[PDB]
Amino acid sequence: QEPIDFLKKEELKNIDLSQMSKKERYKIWKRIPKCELHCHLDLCFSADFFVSCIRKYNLQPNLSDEEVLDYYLFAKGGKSLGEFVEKAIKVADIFHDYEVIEDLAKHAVFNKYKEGVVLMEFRYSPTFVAFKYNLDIELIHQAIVKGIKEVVELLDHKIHVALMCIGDTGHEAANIKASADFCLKHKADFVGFDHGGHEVDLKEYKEIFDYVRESGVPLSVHAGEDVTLPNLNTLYSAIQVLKVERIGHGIRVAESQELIDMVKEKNILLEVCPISNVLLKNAKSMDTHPIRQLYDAGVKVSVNSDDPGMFLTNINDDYEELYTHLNFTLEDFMKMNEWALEKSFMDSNIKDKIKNLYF
Ligand SMILES: OC[C@H]1O[C@@H](n2cnc3c2N=CNC[C@H]3O)C[C@@H]1O
Ligand SMILES: [Zn+2]
Repeated sequence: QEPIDFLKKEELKNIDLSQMSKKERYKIWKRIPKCELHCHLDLCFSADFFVSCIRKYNLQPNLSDEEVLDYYLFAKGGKSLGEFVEKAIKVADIFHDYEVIEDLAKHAVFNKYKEGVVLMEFRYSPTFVAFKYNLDIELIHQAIVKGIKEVVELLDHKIHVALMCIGDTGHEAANIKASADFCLKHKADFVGFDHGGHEVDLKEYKEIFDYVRESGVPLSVHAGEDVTLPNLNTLYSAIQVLKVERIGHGIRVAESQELIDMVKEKNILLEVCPISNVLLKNAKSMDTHPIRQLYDAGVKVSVNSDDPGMFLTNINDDYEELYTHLNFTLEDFMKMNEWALEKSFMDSNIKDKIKNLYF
C-alpha cells in the first residue's frame, strides 16, 4: 500500500459527500487521483517555504512572517492580472541562487504527491526566474530538472512529472523568441510551450509559435482569462493562428457560442483555475464561475491550482470550491481528470500506465 488509498470509479457511488464535514471532505479530495495540467512551478510553494527563503537571505528583517506573506503574495486577492504580475515580480526576490531553485522544485513535487496528484505537468518561465539576480537559464533549468528527478526517484515514480516552458510578457528581460529557442534546445525535458504574464494577442508571434509547434512541441497558452480586455481576439488567435491543443484558463470562451463550438470540435481542453480566477477578479464569484456553464455545454475542462505560492492554496482547495459553490460531483471530477490525462503532453506509454492504475 501507499499513504493515499486512491478512489476507484466503482467506489464513488458509496461516498456521500453531503454527510461530511469540510475536514472529512478534504480526505476525499486527497484520494481523487488528480491529473493537473496548469501549475507554475516557479510560483508553487507553501507559506512556510516562502518565509524560509525570505529569512535565509535576510530580505525582510523588519517584517513578521505574516507581514511577509501580505507584502509579497496574493492570498487576499487583488484587482487584476496586472496586479498579480507586479506581485509575482516581487516574489522573484527569492530566486537568489540555484540551490533555492532546486529546493523549490523538490518541495513543489513532494507537496503535489502528498495532495494526491498522480500526473503533474509543471511549467516555468526561464526569463522570469533569471532576471532578478541575472542568473543563467541553463543553470536554472539544471537545478529544476535535478530537483524534480531526485524527489520523483525518492517517491519511486508514484507521481509522474513533466515540464513545460513558458515564454512570458510583463517582466524585465522577458523574451518570447529566446524562450522558444530555449524550449527547443531542451526539447528532451519540455513537453509543451506556453505564454503567460500579461495576456496579449499572440497572433503577432505567429512565426515563433509555428516554429515551436511544427518542431513537435505542442502549445497550450494563456488566453481568455483577463476580463478587462475589450474583446475575445486572444482566444481566436490562440485557436485559429497558434493551433493550440489546450488553453490556459479559457474561461471567456463561455461568452461566445462560436468559440464554444470551435473548442469542442477541435477537441481543445480548457485548463480552468477556479481560485485564481476569483482572486484576480476574472470571475465575479465562485457561484458564477464559467466552468459550470462550460462543463454543461460539453466543453472539455480540467481543474488546476495555477499558483499555490501566490494564493497560499493547493489543488484540493480548487476541488473544494467547485463542490461547495457549483455542485460538481466525484463523477465529474473523475471525468475531468481522465480528460486531463487524455490531453496531457506526456509520453503515451506513461499515460497508458497511469490510466490502467487509476482509471
Ligand atoms: O511562471 C511564471 C510566469 O507565469 C506568469 N503567471 C503565473 N501565474 C499565472 C501567470 N500568468 C497569467 N495569469 C495568471 C496565472 O495563470 C507570471 C510569470 O511571467
Ligand atoms: Zn497560469
